[PDB]
Amino acid sequence: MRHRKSGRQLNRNSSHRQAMFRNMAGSLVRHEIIKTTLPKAKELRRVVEPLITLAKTDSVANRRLAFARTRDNEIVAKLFNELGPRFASRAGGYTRILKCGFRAGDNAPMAYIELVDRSE
Amino acid sequence: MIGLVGKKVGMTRIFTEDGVSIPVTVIEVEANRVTQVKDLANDGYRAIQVTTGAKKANRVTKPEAGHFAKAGVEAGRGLWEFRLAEGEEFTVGQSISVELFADVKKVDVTGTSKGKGFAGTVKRWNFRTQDATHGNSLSHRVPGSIGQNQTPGKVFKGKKMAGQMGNERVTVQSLDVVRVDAERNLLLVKGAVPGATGSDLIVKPAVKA
Amino acid sequence: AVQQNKPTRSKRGMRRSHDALTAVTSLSVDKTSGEKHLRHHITADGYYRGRKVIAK
Amino acid sequence: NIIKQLEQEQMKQDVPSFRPGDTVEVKVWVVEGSKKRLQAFEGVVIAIRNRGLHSAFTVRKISNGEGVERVFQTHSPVVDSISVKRRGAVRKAKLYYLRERTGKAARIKERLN
Amino acid sequence: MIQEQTMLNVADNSGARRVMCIKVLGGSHRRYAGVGDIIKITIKEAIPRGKVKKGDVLKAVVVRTKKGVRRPDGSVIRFDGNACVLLNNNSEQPIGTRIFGPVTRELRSEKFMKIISLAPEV
RNA sequence: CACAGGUGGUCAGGUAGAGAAUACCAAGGCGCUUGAGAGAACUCGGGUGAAGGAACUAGGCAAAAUGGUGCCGUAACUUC
RNA sequence: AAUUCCUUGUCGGGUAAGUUCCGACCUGCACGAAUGGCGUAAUGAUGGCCAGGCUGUCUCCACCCGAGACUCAGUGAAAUU
RNA sequence: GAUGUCGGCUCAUCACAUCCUGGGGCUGAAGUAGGUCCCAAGGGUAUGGCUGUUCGCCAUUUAAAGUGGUACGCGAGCUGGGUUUAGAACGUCGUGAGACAGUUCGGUCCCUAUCUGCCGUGGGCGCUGGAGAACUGAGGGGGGCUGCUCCUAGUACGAGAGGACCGGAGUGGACGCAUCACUGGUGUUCGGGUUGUCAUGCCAAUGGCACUGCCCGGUAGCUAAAUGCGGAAGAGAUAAGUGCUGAAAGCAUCUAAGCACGAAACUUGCCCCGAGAUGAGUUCUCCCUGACCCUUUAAGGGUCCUGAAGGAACGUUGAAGACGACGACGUUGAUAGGCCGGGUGUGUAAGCGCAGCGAUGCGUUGAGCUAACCGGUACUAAUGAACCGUGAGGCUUAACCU
Repeated sequence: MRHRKSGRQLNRNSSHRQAMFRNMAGSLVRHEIIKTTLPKAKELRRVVEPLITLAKTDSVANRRLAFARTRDNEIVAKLFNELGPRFASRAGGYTRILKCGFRAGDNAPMAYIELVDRSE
Repeated sequence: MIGLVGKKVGMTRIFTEDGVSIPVTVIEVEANRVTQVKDLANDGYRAIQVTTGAKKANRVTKPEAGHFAKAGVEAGRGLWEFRLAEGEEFTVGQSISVELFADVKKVDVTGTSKGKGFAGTVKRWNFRTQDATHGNSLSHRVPGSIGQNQTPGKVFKGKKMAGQMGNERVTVQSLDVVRVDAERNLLLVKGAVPGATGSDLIVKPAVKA
Repeated sequence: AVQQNKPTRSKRGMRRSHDALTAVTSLSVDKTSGEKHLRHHITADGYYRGRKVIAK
Repeated sequence: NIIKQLEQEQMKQDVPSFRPGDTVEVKVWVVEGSKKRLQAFEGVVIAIRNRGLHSAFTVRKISNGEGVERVFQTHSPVVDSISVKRRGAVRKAKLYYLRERTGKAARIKERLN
Repeated sequence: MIQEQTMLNVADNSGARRVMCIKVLGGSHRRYAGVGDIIKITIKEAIPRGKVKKGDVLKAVVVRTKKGVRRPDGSVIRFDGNACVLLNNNSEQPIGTRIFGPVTRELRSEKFMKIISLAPEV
């Protein structure tokens, strides 16, 4: 009954959870701005920030391991080149969450999530 | 004589000279300070109120801050009252050490057990699970019958069914203490104590033989 | 399981005492535009902690 | 932290490092109530659970046509000496499959290093 | 562990080869038998020329446990195959003359020296 | 009923497979008109479980287990 | 006995222990020879029994994966009275 | 006008006409062990074959495997095994349809809890100024089981065999509570092996699907089969019983007076809840020390200013949790997330070169990865705020202070 346990269920099984985490993380790293629910972004952090930390070091093995996630060559290409130097001098906290109210369709807690600076 | 109040950080086995492993519980105890002393004249009974640990000044509000300042004691995590032994006397503000448990050799530990939330009948009262086959339908862990026919016409109080377990005081008696450390402020007691790691524990001398 | 007697309107309204909604009182006051918004939330135009957060 | 403080000083600093699947000899202290003597145990280690003071390893022996499995504590005073003659070559942390297949058909290899 | 209706082997040369543990002694509502215990067994198949026959009921003493034996220092003694020693009903005396297989040291604790003495191992 | 039901005929790809079975894909068509949170008791569909293996039960009910090819080999009875 | 109330008829096998089953006797209330008697290989989503493997059926339940059950947003019944 | 019947599973409760444990009397009571009777219900009171069986026979344990009530307890808790609607057959009766407290096979067990009842958790109000804490305890609830061995003691008894009372110490089964230190299980969020297929242009290497595609292990947590503890000792009043003195009744008498023992029975003593205990308890600490007007002139009303202590709300969250509620933190911070180090688990990552035609191995390498675990780190998220909560708290009496 959840004693020192982590990992939300999101009303999905492991395969769907992993797939939609992967799609969400790819969309975020592509766009640098995503609006979604609070738990979804909170669980996104634990996938994207380690991905950024892995991308901080550029190597063929590191690039292959990164490609094992997000299943996208363009996503990895954007990594190790753009977000690497930007977050090279940053130790964690690459993403931040800004609440923006609730949806009008299902009344779900909405929040924007973005990077630190976004170069904008 | 009185006991101490401490916090559990974990439990680990202890190796003896003959190789026998003694699993004991590690409880850290801070130097308690007496905050109040009660007497027959004012409260009608003798007891001493003590505190342990430290609390942040911002979280501490004015009432308990003034209560602590009256006794000259700093902020503490919580307050507890210990009954004396008809002749033992304590003064306000003196610190309580740990070496006084060098001769009791038997302690009683009370604390808040791990909360299991809303538990079922099988898990709560150790009931017997019904058969999962032979035509059984929608009744596996259900309590089943909870009373007789209309002649009583009611359900008696204290009947056993599902409820909330844990998050309550649990007392374990006749626990052997192995080693006590004064310079490090640790107590080693044989056996298992109720509660989780980091929970506040109250240790008292054994009342039984 | 079904009712044996009809409950009165007194019972209905007496059950609904705890169903009353709770209303916010002190949502927030913006330090730049001075518009109401939810606590720890951005405003209508994406203002939080004085600085723009959404850039439209 | 505090648990570790009791952990370190109870460690034994003369614990050998043995790969899983090696031939390991364990000398244990057996007491008859009056005299202490050394008992030898010949076998191959099949599982190692090295976690703090609770480090343990499981060794299997085929004696009198019957397989016996015994565990030990690397920091307990019951043991006296641990020696390894032949080092096995298995790419698995656990060697639990040795129970099913017979010993004559389950000859281990040597790492050659 | 050892409980009722359990297929058991033999550690002695009495004449039996497989015995059926069907009752465990020691007290009311006895659930399991450890390494040293008194149990009631029935012969399921034995050598025709052995000291015992088929269908006989007699008392047995456990020698090896599949689950293991809990040592005072957190050590377990596992085994591959569970056996027992045939004993007389009226008197707790072994029937077989030899013991084949490992024997635990716990049998000495509860005053069972006959099996320990004529055992060519621990 | 914008219903987990039924409704005749034709077209019949690739991989592996004896196969129109089975598993993934081609073209093609969809995610099944309520969503979002947490992962209590309990219910349903499942996975695994140290020791015993039917001792539970009216009853091996349900579960669990075997499952193919080639070769060797294969009992009582019999209308052969 | 698909037939027997006396019956768990008597004996043996199977089981440590068998009102079930099988094999011998007939004391057939109330079998009986085309409203057919006996046997019969193969066959049967047929009744009963036993054996081997197998397992949470159980001893003794524990954990985990999803759908409901819990909360919020919207729509919004029922039997009974 | 209707599933409602017997048995089985789960769940139990009450009575003692007591199965054991406990206290005794008599005995045709040497002792152990037996028979009878009295008090005592605190606790416990079996596993399998046959039959559906309740009941029974058998086999093996224990102290026993108690007797009954509760719609022969309990089917809006489960089972449909007996009987049994619709089918069919056997034996009997009837010419027959059909029947048979004669036998065999098979043969739908519904309901989303309105109220009382019970288990847990909350909101309002009250406890008379408000608020934060800590406790006494009126009451209520949980448990109260014992086998074996040894010393006493082979002592008393006993011709020997046999074998004590009382007391003390250990070790067992069941029950309950607690914990994950070990042993394991689970651990579809960790790693690895492998089959088919598809995709990343291709080789390599990865990803999806096929029950987590099939397996091997395994972090934390949970859990038991794992390990720690408990069933008290003692005190007070007693049932049966044993008594002292003692008249009525010159004796005698446990009783008429008085006094002393006496059981797992009752209350304490063990643990938990507990001041809604409206009889609303006790203690400590903190805060509030303005003005004006009107009316029917009093626990009156109204206006301006003031908004204290604290509470409330939001965010991070939890070994707390259905929701509530509880606990920790909110820049004066380690509350959560990320990162570093460490630990654990899996197992020698990819790439390079070499050997081998090839599969494959080798040095790089116990390498790479590592979720929930440990110690640090403001890198990110916990905004300045605002809302509720007030302005000294009635009457009468009693003791002091002027």
